[PDB]
Amino acid sequence: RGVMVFPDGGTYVGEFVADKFEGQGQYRYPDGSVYTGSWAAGQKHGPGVYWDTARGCLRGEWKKGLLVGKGTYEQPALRFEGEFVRGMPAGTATYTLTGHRTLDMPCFAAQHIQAEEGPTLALPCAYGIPPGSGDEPQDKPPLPAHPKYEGLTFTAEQLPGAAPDTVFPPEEGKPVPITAVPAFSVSTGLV
Amino acid sequence: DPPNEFEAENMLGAAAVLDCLGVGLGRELGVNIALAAKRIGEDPKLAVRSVRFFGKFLGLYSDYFVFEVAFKPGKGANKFTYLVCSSLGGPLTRLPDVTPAQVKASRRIKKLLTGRLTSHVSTYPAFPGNEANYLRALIARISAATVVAPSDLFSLNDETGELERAEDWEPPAGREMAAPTAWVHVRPHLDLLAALEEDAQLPGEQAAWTPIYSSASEAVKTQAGGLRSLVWPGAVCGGRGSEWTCVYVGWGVKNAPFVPLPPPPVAQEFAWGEVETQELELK
Amino acid sequence: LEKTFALIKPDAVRAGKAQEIMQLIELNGFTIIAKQKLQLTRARAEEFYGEHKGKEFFPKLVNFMTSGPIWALVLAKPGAILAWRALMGPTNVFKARAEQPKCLRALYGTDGTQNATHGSDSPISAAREIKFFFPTLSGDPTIYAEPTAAAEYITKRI
Amino acid sequence: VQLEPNITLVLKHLASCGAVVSAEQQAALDHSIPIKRIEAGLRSLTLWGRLTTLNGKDYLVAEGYNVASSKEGAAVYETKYFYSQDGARWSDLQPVDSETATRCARIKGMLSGDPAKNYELEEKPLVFQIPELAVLRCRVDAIATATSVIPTDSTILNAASQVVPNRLFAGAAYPEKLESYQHRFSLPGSGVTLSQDLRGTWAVQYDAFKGVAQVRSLLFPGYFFYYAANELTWGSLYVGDGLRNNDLIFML
Repeated sequence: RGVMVFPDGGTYVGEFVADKFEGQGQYRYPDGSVYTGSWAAGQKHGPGVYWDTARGCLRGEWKKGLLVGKGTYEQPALRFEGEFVRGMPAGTATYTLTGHRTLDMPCFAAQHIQAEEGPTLALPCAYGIPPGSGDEPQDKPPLPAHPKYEGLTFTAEQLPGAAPDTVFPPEEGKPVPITAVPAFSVSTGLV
Repeated sequence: DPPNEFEAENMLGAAAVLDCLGVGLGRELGVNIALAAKRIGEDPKLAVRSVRFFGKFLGLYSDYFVFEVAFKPGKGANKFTYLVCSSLGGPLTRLPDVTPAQVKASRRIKKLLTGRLTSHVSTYPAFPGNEANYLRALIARISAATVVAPSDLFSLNDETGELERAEDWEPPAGREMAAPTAWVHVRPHLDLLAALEEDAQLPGEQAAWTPIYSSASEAVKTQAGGLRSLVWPGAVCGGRGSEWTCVYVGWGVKNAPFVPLPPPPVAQEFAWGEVETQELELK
Repeated sequence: LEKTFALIKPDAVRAGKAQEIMQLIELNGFTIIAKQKLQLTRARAEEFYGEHKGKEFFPKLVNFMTSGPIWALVLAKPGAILAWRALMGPTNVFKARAEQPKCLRALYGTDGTQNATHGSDSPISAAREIKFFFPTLSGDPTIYAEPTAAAEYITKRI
Repeated sequence: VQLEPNITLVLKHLASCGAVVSAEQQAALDHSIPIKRIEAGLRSLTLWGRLTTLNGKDYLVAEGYNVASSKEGAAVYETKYFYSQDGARWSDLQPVDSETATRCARIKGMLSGDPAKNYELEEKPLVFQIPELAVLRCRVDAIATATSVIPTDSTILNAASQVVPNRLFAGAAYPEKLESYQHRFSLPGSGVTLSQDLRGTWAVQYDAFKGVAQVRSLLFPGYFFYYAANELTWGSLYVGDGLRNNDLIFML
């Protein structure tokens, strides 16, 4: 067990093995984002929950620092469940979105007024990455960096369908380790 | 009280040109729009210098008629003020001033207007304002790209930094106005009087402006010409004889490959090579 | 067939939701035998709730049930009395909003008196309400055709 | 109760929605529609829509039919389509095979405006050449099977089991609700309306004073329908490049 504070202002509370993070640990970054999860050899490894500055939680299973494999991302009226390759989404995914802007405006059909199901949708989709990239280093095109995401494509060519209503924050994230996180439902809207 | 003076364009002629080209809102709404712009421009409590009709935005529960006024911070992209209404003749509402933050933040999303100004916009890609600010950002982005004028009609006045409507300007034949080398931008790019021919081409060496004609036969002698925007569907410019006009009618959505925003980056940690436990020598 | 007496109260009328309420009433298998949009006076609103002359909240209500125009309806369905009340839901708007979030009063009510609806509760009361509001609709001449009570009603008429 | 949509009323009511046609094309239609309707032997023929092209010669598309019959629980209209690029001379818009339907569904972008052009697709490398009129027909078929809006209970079934106008139709009780409208291919009395569609793919604006409802498709932006309740008329029109809106979940 250990508690550590770094010169940049980042802190860690958790477990160490041979001078590095290992096992359960909560890291608080200088920006205000909190990663509560599993570490190995001093980097994220295994299942963890990452609340980011944008007040959205990213779950999944990191491997050598990067979120790899099936990962979900959440915001009040949004959920993205998809593949991740070296932290970047690439491959099959599903976007689940609720219409929050018009929850108090009158409905177009009198069937929806009294229906016990909300106005949520769900779209199968896919993200796309340049071919040469996505490999593991040991030329090839570079990965999509943050500001531009140059090379990242997105394809969706099916219809959406109905879906169960979402809630925020997800109980897989509680207890919430940051502040100013809203709360969303359909009987209450955005709060 | 005496009605104040104001300058404008020939709006009935604009309705006629648009109808001849097959775009716009018709000619009954052209009359209604001209009378509404009159009721705006001739208002004492609102000392307006010039009125113009920007276009119409379609929403889910209502729509937006948008007028652009000049009023006798005040430069760049806030040179004009914008008043919107749901129905022509109804009470107007001034839109706020645009800030580069909300322009940049709306450039990342793609939404349908709800027709109510006091409504939220986005949750994940956070838009700082409400619907009114999103509408103002849309207006700014569309004005920067679509509002144009015939070439050689205006010139750049160096000192005053404004535009001089020359009065020896002669229009070409209507069917020659349907070229992209016959119009120029009259709004700052968000240099100034650059021809529409030098725009960003669409994927495939495709020009960003496509012609529209008034008649299917090249032998009719008095026909209109114009261009339609590919990037902003619903933005049209067009001239017949000596009259011409630009307008936007549509939903507000761009025409570009939309990539939703990925989840934001995750922060790294401190480098271990500079934080490592020391030790004293061994026996 | 069961006939019940309904009511759309001025708060729902002012909000522009009487048409939605009637459309939902008919989406739920009911059939509006009759509809009317009137304005209730003071003395008639008294006599309508005349069984609550000693109740405390009576003036608070009667001043609300004259605050605007109302919609009087006559609904009909197999087993209409209780289905209508299952539609209107609980009388406390907040109780209803807690229990049935998709109920009628849980969508168009705001207060313990601004619930937007008023159904009947018993067939006796339903018949009395309907005869009070729509004195033209004939209600069960079959039952009232008692061969003995008719002579007594003749004595009454003379 | 109307017997057939009137192009004048359609262009008048849907002009606010930007669904307009050129003046020359308007006159040319006023002459050309009856000629083609007679010389094709059709009972009904109307302007279906207008698809924009890259060279300025938009395709006007007209749809006609003779009789609609109930088959397998669907009100089938044996429709026939025609196209034009000036509004005066109508040519046939021939159906497309099912195998080619997928390929033309894969072709996107604004049409070229040259009926002799053909696009190319590549598969496992076998290349197919798809004529432009095939793409046009496929886009029209998709938009048609998606919208085809009429009011509810405006049609009725007759003794020969054919779908005919309900001449005693009184009007939609609640014109601002999606229950008042339905697809054309839904049988009368089947209870299937536009409210059974995917929630959020339709918008309705109702001017309760003049009595004019406008139903806009959000899945195919460009399809407009109008219903006037004081005169009991209605009609629809498509204007646009013909591509479906796949980003709808992110735009609502």
